[PDB]
Amino acid sequence: ETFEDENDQQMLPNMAATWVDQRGAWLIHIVVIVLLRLFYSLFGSTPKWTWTLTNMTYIIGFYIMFHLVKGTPFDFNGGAYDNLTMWEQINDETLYTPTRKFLLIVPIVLFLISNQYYRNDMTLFLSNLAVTVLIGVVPKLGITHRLRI
Amino acid sequence: HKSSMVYIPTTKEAKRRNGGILNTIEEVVEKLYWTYYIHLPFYLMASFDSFFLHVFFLTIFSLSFFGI
Amino acid sequence: GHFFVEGLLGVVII
Amino acid sequence: YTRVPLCEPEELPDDIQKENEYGTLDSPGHLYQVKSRHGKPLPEPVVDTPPYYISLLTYLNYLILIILGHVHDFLGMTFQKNKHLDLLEHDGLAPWFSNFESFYVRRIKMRIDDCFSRPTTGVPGRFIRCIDRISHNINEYFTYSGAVYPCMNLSSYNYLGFAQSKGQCTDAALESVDKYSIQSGGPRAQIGTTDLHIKAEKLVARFIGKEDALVFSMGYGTNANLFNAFLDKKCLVISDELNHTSIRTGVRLSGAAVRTFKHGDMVGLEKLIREQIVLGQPKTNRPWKKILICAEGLFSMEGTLCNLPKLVELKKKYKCYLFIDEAHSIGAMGPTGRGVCEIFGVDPKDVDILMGTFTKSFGAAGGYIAADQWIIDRLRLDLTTVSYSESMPAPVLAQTISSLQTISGEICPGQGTERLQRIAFNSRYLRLALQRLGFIVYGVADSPVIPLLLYCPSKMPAFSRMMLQRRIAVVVVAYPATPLIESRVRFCMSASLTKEDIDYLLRHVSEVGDKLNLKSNSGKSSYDGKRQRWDIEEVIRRTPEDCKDDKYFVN
Amino acid sequence: ILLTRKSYKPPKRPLTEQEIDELCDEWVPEPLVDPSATDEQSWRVAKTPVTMEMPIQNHITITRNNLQEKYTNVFNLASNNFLQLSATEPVKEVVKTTIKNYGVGACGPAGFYGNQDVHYTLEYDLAQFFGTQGSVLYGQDFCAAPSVLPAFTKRGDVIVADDQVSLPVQNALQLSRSTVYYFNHNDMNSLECLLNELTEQEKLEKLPAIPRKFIVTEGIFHNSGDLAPLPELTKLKNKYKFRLFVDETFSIGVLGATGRGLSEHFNMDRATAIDITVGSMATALGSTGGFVLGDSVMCLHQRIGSNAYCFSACLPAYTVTSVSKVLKLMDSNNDAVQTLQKLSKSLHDSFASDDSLRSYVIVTSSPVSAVLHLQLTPAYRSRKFGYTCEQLFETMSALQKKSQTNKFIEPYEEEEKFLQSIVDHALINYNVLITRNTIVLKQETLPIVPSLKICCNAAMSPEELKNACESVKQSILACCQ
Repeated sequence: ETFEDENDQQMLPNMAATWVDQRGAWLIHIVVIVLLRLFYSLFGSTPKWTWTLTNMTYIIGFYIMFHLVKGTPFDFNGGAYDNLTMWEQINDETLYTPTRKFLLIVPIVLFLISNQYYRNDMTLFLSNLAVTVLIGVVPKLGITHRLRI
Repeated sequence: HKSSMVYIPTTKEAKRRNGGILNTIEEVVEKLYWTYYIHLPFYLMASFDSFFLHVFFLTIFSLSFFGI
Repeated sequence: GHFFVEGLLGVVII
Repeated sequence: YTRVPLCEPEELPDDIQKENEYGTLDSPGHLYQVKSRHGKPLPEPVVDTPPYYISLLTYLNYLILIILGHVHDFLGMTFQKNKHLDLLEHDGLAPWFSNFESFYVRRIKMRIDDCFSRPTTGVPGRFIRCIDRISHNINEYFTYSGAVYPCMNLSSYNYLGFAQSKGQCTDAALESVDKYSIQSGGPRAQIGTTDLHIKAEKLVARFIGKEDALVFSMGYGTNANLFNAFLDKKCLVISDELNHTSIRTGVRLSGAAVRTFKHGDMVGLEKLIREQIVLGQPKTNRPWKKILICAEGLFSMEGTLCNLPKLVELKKKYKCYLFIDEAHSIGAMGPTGRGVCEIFGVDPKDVDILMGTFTKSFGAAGGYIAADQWIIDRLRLDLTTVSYSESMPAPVLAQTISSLQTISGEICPGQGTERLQRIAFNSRYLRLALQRLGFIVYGVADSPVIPLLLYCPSKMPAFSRMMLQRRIAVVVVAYPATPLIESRVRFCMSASLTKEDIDYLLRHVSEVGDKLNLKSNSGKSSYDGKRQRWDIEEVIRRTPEDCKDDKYFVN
Repeated sequence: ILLTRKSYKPPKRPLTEQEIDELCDEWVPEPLVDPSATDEQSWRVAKTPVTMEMPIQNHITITRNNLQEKYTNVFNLASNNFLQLSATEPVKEVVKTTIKNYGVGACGPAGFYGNQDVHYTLEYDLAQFFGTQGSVLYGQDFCAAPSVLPAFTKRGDVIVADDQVSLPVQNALQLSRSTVYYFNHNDMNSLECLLNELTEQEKLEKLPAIPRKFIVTEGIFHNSGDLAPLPELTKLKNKYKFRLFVDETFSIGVLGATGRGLSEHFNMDRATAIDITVGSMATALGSTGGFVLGDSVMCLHQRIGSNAYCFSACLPAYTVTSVSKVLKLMDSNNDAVQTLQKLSKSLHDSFASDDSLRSYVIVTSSPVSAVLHLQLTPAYRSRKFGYTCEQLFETMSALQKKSQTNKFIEPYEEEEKFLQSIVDHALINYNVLITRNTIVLKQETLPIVPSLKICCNAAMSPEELKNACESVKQSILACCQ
């Protein structure tokens, strides 16, 4: 952006993209995962269905939270971020920081753990790998930054 | 140096003015209810969402107990 | 094809 | 009946009124005299934290609330648009405001709205009188009866207890009303100046320790229109991350560049200064035409102080400039109340510009700025509010002058030291008692601002409503103003509160915080190392004398 | 892989400690302020009147230049208090009672506490008197517009502003961060063409959601002093689906059979003619503060998200109680307003139909304004100082664009000193004090020239005002020749 827009952005810490570095901001992503396992198990189905449901819902929720909405949910200066998602605002646009690394690693380990159960079905295995790769890591790369289709 | 302020006594004082173990059981029930109520965002939901979430948690506990 | 996928995932995670 | 009723005063005797507005002292052992620090830098702050499950539960609650709010917004805006006309277009006219940038206000701030903006009446002194409200349809609209009940005051800025109606200051204000007027002519540069403005400027300049000063009719306006006079797009401003909003608006209006540093980190400040001197202006790398450092004497959300000696050192070394904002510091802190320069024994000459307000500790309105003589003359030539905005009235000036003279010791010589020692004792007593009972309390040792952390979004309305039930008035601050994971209540101690009142408050607070599960203090906030969970009576009996020793306070 | 590279250059080795230290010691900053031009400009400071132990009223006692001069029984023609209703005994009694029953300070921002019942009563009285739904109060009038206007606009919105608006409105436009266009000062044709072009372009673009659009003008202009055409403005904004913002500081209490403003002057309904109104409690009402009039949605949003409202202390109680009493006293009988009108008409007629003063000075104010303005007939200014308006505007705009620390200009100050010499002559020889339009031209962003200023209020006997007019005419004639 131009000089005035950058000054407005830099004049105040972004309250909508700063909590991710605070205390407990890492263990929460692991804790929300253990609850999905105990809930989909409470549904009472076969292990593979529970695991695939867990993985799918986590990935979809993470995407709809960090990638779909643009801007700040309140007034910043004149908005100053009217066309940036929450993921792009992490660490004032600095890529491959420890936080970004952790949020990249999480889905891969999720798939590694879940694979052992639904591995014997081709359709579930293909769907899970497709959704993981295409709705996880891909928007989080450094090449898709500020890329609108 | 009396002022125009009305003081309110601590609940301890109220009980002392108003004087076995069944009341202790009831108050520990109240205590547990207070913990459960304050550590979840019930004060910020009108009535419908709160009622729905209560049913939700109750169902979770019922199903967990039935399974185990 | 399973262990191949897992090994590729380990490589990319590193 | 849906309108706020205009209440009526009371004809009760004058002694009762004087006791209502300023509680008379009981014992001479309840005062404390604070000593300077002789330039010793402040040890790094020891912030305390709760256990992990508390943070996890807070995250869970906030995750639930966002989901429910967005779902409700979508359903309402897709289905029931008949009753949502204020959020939709009409006859080719966009609505006043969109429904996304107002999400947090409606969806989370509306359900607890009764905890904010409570109507009052009468003097905001020791006991404040509140108007009762009945909330309809959660918090949509209120209805008002005629009842009014007093509450103990812990919310308003009354540090020295000058908010009265029977002192000498009110007599001076009445005399000023008789003599001059309540009306001003125009801007200070056209017809607005009187001799009272000159007297006030001279008195403020003498009090602070500088050469000249100007007085404006609003502190916010002062900060907003200051920086516009001596900054351009080629200068740079380095400001702390916790500054006030008026400073931010004043910087934004000029066009200068802005960079911020962590709160209380000085190595980061030095590194940033060196890197920004090396780099130069963005896109061109030319030298920075100017560099200015902005800080605050006491941050009124943490209770912490600014490391003034280190700032002056860096200022001297790297040829920068210093701007200090003493709104919560002036009048209320120091051995004699001169601010942070007095506290740190720093000569008030190495600080280029000082400004503050008369609202917080002097019971008046307005603001001031103090600097060297050539700077003052240049600014008086170049400032905008001097030429375009109104002057201040006479009663406000009379109140400010009387308060300044009283604190300085020129009239009624006994009162100023009594007030300063009373507030200094009260702050230490409350901080030590709260830390011994088992809470988490910020601030250093004498700040009259005493934050108390809550950490859970549903413990704010509960705390506020129970304390209102017991007749105590408190203030709660949410996420937009304080870090998401840290919501808190903020006490504002005054010099008009007696130790009996503090005991009354301590008992009720202990009982409420035990019922709400708030005593989550660690052992990292005690002089020994072992966590404390003392009993109420033992702490009440053993704190008053122990609070005078600079040994139990970690900060 | 080898054949698909980018042909870069090896990265330069970075600097180190001693290099940085010597570079930092090599850097030199300029001073905070520029002390070069201070001494040849301090006549402004040295020539400011200072009343002594007296209310600012019709006859005062002023001293200048650190008590090195003195004058007595000076006739005042530079005060902004037009109605002088704030000096009567009932308002004094109300102020005394309020100060005795309350404090003098509010001690707190409007968000938490320190919003008494008197504030609500004043808000209700203002909303009922001026005819709108609700209103809010502000700490000072200079900070009202620069906070309300940015709250309702952002990047992507369109503002159409008049050609010569005052400084608060310029700050609001600069700080709102939207697109701004300027029409040509009551030239309805330029406004219509601009609106037409904007709406056509809008249609062609096919935006998903339409943006917010405002028209910014003033009731009676601060610098110029001329009334603005309301019926055409409301007609055009109705036709083109725009909102109307009117900053009427100098008209409320001056215009109308009962002094309710511009709408009453043009016989309309304020609720359907104007959307946002910014007023001032410090010119015609004899108090301090400002306010904003509108409907319920706007007022609620302002309380939620206007910076100067939610981050500043509430204004004291005696001010609001006095304003309420003044509003009732105006609601009773006009009298005051009626007189104000007659005096202003006489003043403008006396300075407008003059054959003598028709080669050097020109009157800019309209007959309904209570402040009379004068300028120097650009032919005479060019002959005596050798510059025109456009050259001054371009010079200072170029100075601002490149941001030179010293923005000095000689012919401009020569003209200022000439006007101040006229003022000095009039005061010293006739004991009649007029003023000069006080501006800081290095802050302005719109074309402006120095001028004079004559103000009349509702407490002047016509004969004394006529004598003062004659004395000012003699002084300007003597100095101009």
